[PDB]
Amino acid sequence: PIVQNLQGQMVHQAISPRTLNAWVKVVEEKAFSPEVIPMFSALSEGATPQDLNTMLNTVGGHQAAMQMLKETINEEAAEWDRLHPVHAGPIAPGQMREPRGSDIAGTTSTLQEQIGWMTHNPPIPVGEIYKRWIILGLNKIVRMYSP
Amino acid sequence: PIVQNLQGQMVHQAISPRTLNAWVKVVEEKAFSPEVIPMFSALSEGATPQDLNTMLNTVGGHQAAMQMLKETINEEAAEWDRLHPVHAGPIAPGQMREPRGSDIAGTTSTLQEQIGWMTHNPPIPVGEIYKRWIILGLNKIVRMYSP
Amino acid sequence: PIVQNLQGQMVHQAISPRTLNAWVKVVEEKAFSPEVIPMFSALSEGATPQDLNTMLNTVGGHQAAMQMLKETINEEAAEWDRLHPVHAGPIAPGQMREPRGSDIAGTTSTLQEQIGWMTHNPPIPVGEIYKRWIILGLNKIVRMYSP
Amino acid sequence: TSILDIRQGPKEPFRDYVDRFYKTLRAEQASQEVKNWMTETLLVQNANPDCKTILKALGPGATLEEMMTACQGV
Amino acid sequence: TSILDIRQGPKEPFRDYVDRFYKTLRAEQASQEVKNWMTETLLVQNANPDCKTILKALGPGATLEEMMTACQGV
Amino acid sequence: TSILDIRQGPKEPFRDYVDRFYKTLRAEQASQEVKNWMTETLLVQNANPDCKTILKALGPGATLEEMMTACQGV
Repeated sequence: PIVQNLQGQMVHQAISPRTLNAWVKVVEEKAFSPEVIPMFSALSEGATPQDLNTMLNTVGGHQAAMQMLKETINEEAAEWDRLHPVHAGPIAPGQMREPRGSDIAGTTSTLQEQIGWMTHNPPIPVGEIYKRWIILGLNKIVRMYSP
Repeated sequence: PIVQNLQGQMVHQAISPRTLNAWVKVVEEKAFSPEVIPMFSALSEGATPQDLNTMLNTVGGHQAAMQMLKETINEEAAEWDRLHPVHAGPIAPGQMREPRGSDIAGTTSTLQEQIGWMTHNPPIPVGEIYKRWIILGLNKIVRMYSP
Repeated sequence: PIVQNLQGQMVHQAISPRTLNAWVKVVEEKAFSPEVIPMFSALSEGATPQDLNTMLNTVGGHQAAMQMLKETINEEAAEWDRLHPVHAGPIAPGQMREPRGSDIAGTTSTLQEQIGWMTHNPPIPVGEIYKRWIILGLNKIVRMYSP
Repeated sequence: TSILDIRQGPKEPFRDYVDRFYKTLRAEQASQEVKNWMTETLLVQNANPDCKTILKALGPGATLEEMMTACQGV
Repeated sequence: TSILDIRQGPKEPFRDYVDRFYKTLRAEQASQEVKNWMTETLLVQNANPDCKTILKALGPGATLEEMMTACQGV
Repeated sequence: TSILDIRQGPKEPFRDYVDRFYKTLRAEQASQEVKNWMTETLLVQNANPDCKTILKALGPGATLEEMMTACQGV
């Protein structure tokens, strides 16, 4: 995640193993139950896309759901690209590039790039955009997996 | 929560997973027992509204009680709005807006807004107002759930 | 509790959840056994009255004993008020008020007031006065609960 | 399981049923106004005859602590 | 369960009963004066005949360690 | 249980008895001088005849390792 250091700057720090394991354990115990979404939300505080793929990729089991989510993440990403067209002409030397759906999904962007966008002024909340897609896709799952 | 940093300022820091889990475990083990209220009170030290909705939303089970509480929180909030009318004329550029019942419940306010009110001079104790509503609603529950 | 900060001043910091839980667990496991008193004493190092009511109020079970203790705390408090009369005339602007039995029990005093008395020069050890009452009342219990 | 399929048993305490209701209501994502409509309507409708009878005597305007204490002996 | 419904069994140690009493008293929220009234009154009244007899011999002014040691063999 | 009620069984090792003694002595709060008096007195007095006999042969001035090794076969 990207956290504030004592000095008063935003720097990246790694997520903790008993945080990781707590994510694992939630999924083990409460599967598709709604409490998973606030839980997720708390444990995703200050998290990167990269950390969010890590969390999704580290799941075991419920592979039908994991595939449905993936496909929702790509749909929501396809929709990001649709709604926000690429911008006019070449990229400025003085500036950094606008993200695509795949940069938001973490796929085409690097960590330093993910830190550029979030730490820069104005900052862009690429975590929160992926977060809604995850929560939206979580609703899809919850609604389906209701019996 | 909003905690004091080493430098001598009040800054927000996230709540810990084994704190979260300790909240979960209390509820699992002691359900509606009175010891839950001091326990809550200790674990809510320096907590935001946002963190208090997180704690309430992360409950599983006892949904009749969770609904009774919600409805108590809204009643107490409706009462906040009644007792404290909105103030005269437009909001000053030099000042920040007075809270409503829903800002106290965390709903209409953002985190930075919740930090503005608490860290500013004079500070306003929107945690402690929600805390009484929670404790009051906890009494309602305890009294009902006595057999 | 009130602890010394790195800067070299005495500031309040909250007590830890696995400290809280360790207090709980001691009581669960060793009930009225004598080892509870040194144990208490260690975990009460630098503690406030407020923190001491928190610890007593968070007990579950052994309610006959908890009531006997309460009643000992009030007796010892009644005795504090008896032995130490209130002082002559009005309270000085330059000074802060002398405590009563109920300020020692934490009841009539606020935290900032509890920090005033302890941090001020000379300091007054209102923790240690309550601590003896707790230990004295612990002897009463231990002696009774011997079989 | 659908919200319409939530019903109170003939021997099931209302309390255990109300818990089931706001759990399933917790998995419904509808507008608040619709969820208010569901609350006043469906809860009583799928409640058992003995408690149903009881709840009819509370009239309208009733709140959950009063419903929950009203159907306790049933 | 209501505080009036708290009573001592015919074979139940007083001790186990006094624990039940201050647990239920712990869920009563009344003024201290009323709760003092409940203490001196209801506790003895719902105590069993054998201990009740014992407690009558302690007279008034009695404290909990002396009541608790007084009804120990009963 | 009172300190006077602490006694050694006819088949109980002294050792297990001495442990019981300083546990109960651990719940006595009396002056040290009185507790010294209890040590030299009550311990031997409630000790069983076979070990009691043994302890009488150690004479006075004896310390706990020597008492504890003295009554080991008993």
